[PDB]
Amino acid sequence: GIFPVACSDGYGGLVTTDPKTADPVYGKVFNPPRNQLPGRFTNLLDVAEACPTFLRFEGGVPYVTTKTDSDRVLAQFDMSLAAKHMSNTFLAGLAQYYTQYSGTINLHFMFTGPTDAKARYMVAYAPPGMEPPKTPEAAAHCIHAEWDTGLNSKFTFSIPYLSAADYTYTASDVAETTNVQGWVCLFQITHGKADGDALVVLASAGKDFELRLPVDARAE
Amino acid sequence: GIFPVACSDGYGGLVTTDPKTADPVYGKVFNPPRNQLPGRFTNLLDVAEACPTFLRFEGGVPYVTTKTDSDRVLAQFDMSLAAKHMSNTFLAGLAQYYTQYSGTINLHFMFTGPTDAKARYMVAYAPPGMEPPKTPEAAAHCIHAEWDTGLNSKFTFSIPYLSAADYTYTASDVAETTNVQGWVCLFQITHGKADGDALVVLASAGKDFELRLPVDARAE
Amino acid sequence: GIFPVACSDGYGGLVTTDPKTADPVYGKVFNPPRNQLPGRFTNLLDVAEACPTFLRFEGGVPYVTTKTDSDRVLAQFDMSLAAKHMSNTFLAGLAQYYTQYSGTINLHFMFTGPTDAKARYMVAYAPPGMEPPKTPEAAAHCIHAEWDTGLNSKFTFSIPYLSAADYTYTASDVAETTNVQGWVCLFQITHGKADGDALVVLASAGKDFELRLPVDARAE
Amino acid sequence: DKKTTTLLEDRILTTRNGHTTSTTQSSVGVTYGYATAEDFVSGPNTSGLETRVVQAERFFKTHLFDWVTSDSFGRCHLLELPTDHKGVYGSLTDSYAYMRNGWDVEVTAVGNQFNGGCLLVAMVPELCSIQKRELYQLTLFPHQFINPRTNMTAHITVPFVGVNRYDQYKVHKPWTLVVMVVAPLTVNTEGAPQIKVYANIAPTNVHVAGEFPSKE
Amino acid sequence: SGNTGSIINNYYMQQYQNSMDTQLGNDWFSKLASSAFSGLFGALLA
Amino acid sequence: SGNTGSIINNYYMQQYQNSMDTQLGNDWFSKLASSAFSGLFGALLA
Amino acid sequence: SGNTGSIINNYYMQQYQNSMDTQLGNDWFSKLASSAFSGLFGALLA
Amino acid sequence: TTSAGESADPVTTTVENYGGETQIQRRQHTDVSFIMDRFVKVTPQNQINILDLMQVPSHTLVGALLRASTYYFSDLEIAVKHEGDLTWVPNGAPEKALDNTTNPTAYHKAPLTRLALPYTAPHRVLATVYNGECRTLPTSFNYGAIKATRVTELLYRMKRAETYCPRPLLAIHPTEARHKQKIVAPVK
Repeated sequence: GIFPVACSDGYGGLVTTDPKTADPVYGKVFNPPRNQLPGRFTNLLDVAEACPTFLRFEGGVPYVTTKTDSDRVLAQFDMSLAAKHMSNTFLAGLAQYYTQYSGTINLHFMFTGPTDAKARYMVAYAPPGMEPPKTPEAAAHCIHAEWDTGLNSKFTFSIPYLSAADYTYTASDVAETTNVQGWVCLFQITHGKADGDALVVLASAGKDFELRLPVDARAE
Repeated sequence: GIFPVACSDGYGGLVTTDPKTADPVYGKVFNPPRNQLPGRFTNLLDVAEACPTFLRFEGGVPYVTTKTDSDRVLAQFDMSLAAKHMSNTFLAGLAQYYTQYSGTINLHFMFTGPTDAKARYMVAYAPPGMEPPKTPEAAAHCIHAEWDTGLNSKFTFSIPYLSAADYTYTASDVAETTNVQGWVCLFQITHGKADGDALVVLASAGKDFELRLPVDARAE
Repeated sequence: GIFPVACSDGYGGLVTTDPKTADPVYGKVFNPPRNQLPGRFTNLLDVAEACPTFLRFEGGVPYVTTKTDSDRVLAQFDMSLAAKHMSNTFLAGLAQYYTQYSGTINLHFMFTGPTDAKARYMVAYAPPGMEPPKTPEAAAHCIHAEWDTGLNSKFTFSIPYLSAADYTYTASDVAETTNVQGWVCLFQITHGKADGDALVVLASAGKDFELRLPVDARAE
Repeated sequence: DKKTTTLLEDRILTTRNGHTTSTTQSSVGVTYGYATAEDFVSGPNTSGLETRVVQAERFFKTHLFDWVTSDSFGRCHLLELPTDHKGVYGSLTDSYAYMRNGWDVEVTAVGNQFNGGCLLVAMVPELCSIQKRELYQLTLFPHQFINPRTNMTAHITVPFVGVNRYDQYKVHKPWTLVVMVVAPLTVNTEGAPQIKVYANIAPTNVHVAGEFPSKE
Repeated sequence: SGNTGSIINNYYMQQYQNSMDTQLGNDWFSKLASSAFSGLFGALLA
Repeated sequence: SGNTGSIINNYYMQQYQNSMDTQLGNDWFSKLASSAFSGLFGALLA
Repeated sequence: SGNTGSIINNYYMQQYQNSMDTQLGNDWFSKLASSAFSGLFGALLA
Repeated sequence: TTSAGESADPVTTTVENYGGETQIQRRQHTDVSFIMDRFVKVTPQNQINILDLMQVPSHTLVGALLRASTYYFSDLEIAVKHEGDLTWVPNGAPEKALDNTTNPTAYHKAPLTRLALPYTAPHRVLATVYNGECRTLPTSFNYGAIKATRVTELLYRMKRAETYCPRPLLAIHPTEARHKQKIVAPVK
């Protein structure tokens, strides 16, 4: 006799992400050598950590400029990978293809004023549950860092992952009126002749930043 | 119970080049002995290396004849396995069944004039990117060899494989106006009473000549 | 999950000579003992070697009789398993179920005349390519044997297998006018008062006789 | 030539087949085609009844054709083998039903060293006819060239070949000797006016089986 | 044995695949053919 | 490697399942990310 | 050998899958190609 | 290098002659057994079809390469689309045998029948040309025959192929300086 088998209902259809391979039809093909080619990347997050890309501010520019008002807010935006401010970054470009993330996101601030322009800035992370602070004094009670200008033109700060759940969504739901992950608040404490000077801002993935659950969600 | 299996969609159709074998139906057949039969060949390129075959020149002959002009070009042709000059060779007959090749092609030149006819010839390989040389003086700057007649009637020269990619196509595309692999240029430097004498030309595969990717492309 | 399999097209149909067995449905049946039953045969050629059977001559008899002419041919027939002379033999009955054979066929001649009848006979094998000999003198140049009568009534002779190919066909094609395997020629050299006496003829398989490639070719 | 004035040096070759010899002073060597020895001569198809006939292994001769200046590339002369033979080898074909043998072939085209042009001589199995384009690949077969400035003799040695171990030569010819004009003959002022082409051939390792009756 | 050619073991026990033979308490034609006289009965010359 | 998850050996030889790589005579971004400065550039207080 | 690429053993015996070769009592073109002269016939300068 | 051209001794120069370097080659695709081992379609007769590799058209990859050899040997696989049951008989069988189903007969099973068959000729090898009638090949040069109520497609596949004594293999004779054709390429 021969081996009996049960051809099972519910199994066998083609699945677009299945974990098996097709049967081959054309063998013994040897490829031209490509060992040691430059610039290889094997994990997209290595690129996201190593190459910070620009934020986008009002007017379509990657910087905020010194203000000469009583208003000390340089920028305030939703801590969301779907935020307009993050929309031209490599981080947001990658995040749209996953449904959840966890971990640290780093912001970099580079001063580009002349040698005789000085300034002192403050970045603060405001968690959800209360309206974001409008002044450096109210924001002082949040996790925050202050820095001034000098020989080193760049300052980098880690926005911490704080949430009730272990992961948060990369996308933003139409029902959520206020950002579920809080806000990033950038203030100018004061400046000395830095009127009109630009502070360029970039973002990169932190050491424990993680994206999970691939998803193809664009219609165009 | 019995072993459950998933009969998978997308697998199982007959494929003309599949790597499996059919079920047998008529067993225990012993063949008449055929060990040590003469003339066996197991790789078509062994034959291509060992048996040079004739090129074809204007008029349908396998030789070029000494010229008595100021024009010293004996032959100039596209370095292509689809060239008319190579069209009656075993090499071209084999190459039409593969899409790519790499490596060395050898040309052989045999002088057939009488003892009192002498000549000096030059073969040059002109790479793509500039028009082929019209004179031995311009061709001197290319890779080339010169030889004269004497006791040994044959001279053999290797046309080198030089290309941007690791493989080149055996077929020639309708869009490529100038030959993508350059030209073979055969000149007569001078001759002493060799008017009308024939220089027979043959081609064979070199040591590293290689054909890959079988293809059946003829309609007739 | 479960084991995935490719149900392959072109396989699985019932084949009348397939090498596999059916699934059983009624088990544990013990047979009455049959060990040591007499007369078993396990290869049909053992029977063909050990049991010679009769040839058939003109008139439907298994013998040729002494002639008293100048004509010394007792019988001449095609060396073919499809010959009328071999048509009642076990050898021909077996051969019709195979397409090819090779090896030795033995002929046996038994004299049945009285004690006072004496004779001398000759058997010769004439190969294809020339017409068969009509006289013992012309046949002497072929492979042949002569023998006379006496105490032992039987003589046996091996017809050799000689052919260009390693096997010959058991059947005879409608296009072959002259027998492709030659002829068997039986002559009477002379006799002493053996007028009308019968020489009985039989055939058996030789030691290296072999039949191959089973075939079922009868319509009735 | 790889040797050393007139036709010479290690270019002197003497071939012996039986009680016949042939010497040339302008040898270019011998081409062995497909094998350097015969395959088995005693198989099951002759039932150990075959024998060798050494008396047939010797040279016989024939004229092939006259090479003239008007012959152009591709002009060929074909000689199927075995051919008519009026000596011992020929009588074997009338005495035995089955035979096999290889061939030791010498082709000469004697003009002088002031002639030009070139002949290709090849031994081709199972060849009744060939197309013009196929001639460009005649070098796939055991061959040698005859080029007046270098040599006057071509020598090729081949074994018996065939789908069958022994043959019936009255109905099948396994080998065909072909001589083809590659470059036309030139005479100029001092060359021979034409060149007659001759073959000197010897059957090798001659075996026969299946003796025939006489016509008597 | 017979016209069977699978290399792998039958899925069913022998007891089910075929009837089982029993013994109580041998190829005659093979012996008969092997016993055949193949010589020469008298004296041989040359 | 990749999105494949069968524990049993492929039925077809590697030579048939995929093209074969060759070598002549290396993850740049992984090295670049690993080399990132993660400290503090001046003096730290408290 | 040939265009076959399964790693697992054929289910049928060799005796059934193919005809069986026999021997009585060798790649000519491979030897011929290997024997090719690849040098230089006279003296070499520079 | 120079050499005596009259000799058939092969000469294979290399780029090292002028300072180059010979590379490594991988010739698996020109191995005879590998290249012949693939199906090729022939146009079938309605019912009785003699299995004869010379039916493979001479311009096809398999047909041209087979004709580039004088003698050959191989086992065979066939794939057949047919109505009714398909019967095969070996070399040497009377044609009437094709109506008797004890000869290997494959019962119809959609969409086609694929079978492995052994070489069954009485010769040690077969030939693509035979100088007997000097076209026609002896009747014994075949792999048997098949028959079904209707045969609509027939493919041959040579297994374990061996080839002896190479013969001419010709490409297309072009009219222009180079034979040009449309090669597959990303669209407009």
